[PDB]
Amino acid sequence: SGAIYVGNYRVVNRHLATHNDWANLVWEDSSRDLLVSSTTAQGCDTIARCDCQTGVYYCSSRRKHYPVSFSKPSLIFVEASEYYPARYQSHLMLAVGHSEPGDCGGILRCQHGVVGIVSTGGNGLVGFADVRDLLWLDEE
Ligand SMILES: NC(=O)[C@H]1CCCN(C(=O)C2(c3ccoc3)CCC2)C1
Ligand SMILES: [Zn+2]
Repeated sequence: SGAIYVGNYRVVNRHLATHNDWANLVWEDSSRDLLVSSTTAQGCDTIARCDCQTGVYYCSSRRKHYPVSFSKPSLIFVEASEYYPARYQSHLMLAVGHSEPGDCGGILRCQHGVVGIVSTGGNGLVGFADVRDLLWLDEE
């Protein structure tokens, strides 16, 4: 579980979005596993605007933050799960690390701010849904 809180926006994994999120929808993309809903109160997360490939992510299944090197956002095959059929997920970055069901929503951060959130796992890899291209998160 986990979310990003920036301005009047809440960014969560689309597959974990609640009834309150769909009832206050701003934007969603199934191919990216992202959903953004509106909030009443202003958030304090800063979204990174950079091309960093090293950062630190939170792993809830270990109660630990791990420093990782991660790949550039790309179209990557993700196996079928209870949430999506087998498909290419876009804007996804991989790192070598631990990610289990329950870890989605953990933040990945670099020196510039929030880079993305955990979206995939297994086989000793962790995948993060990038949010650095969503420039509109910083305005209105
Ligand atoms: N974005 C997606 O399509 C993911 C939806 C949730 C399940 N996905 C995973 O990668 C798995 C996982 C392991 C750790 O966290 C998640 C489930 C076993 C691997 C795929
Ligand atoms: Zn950065």
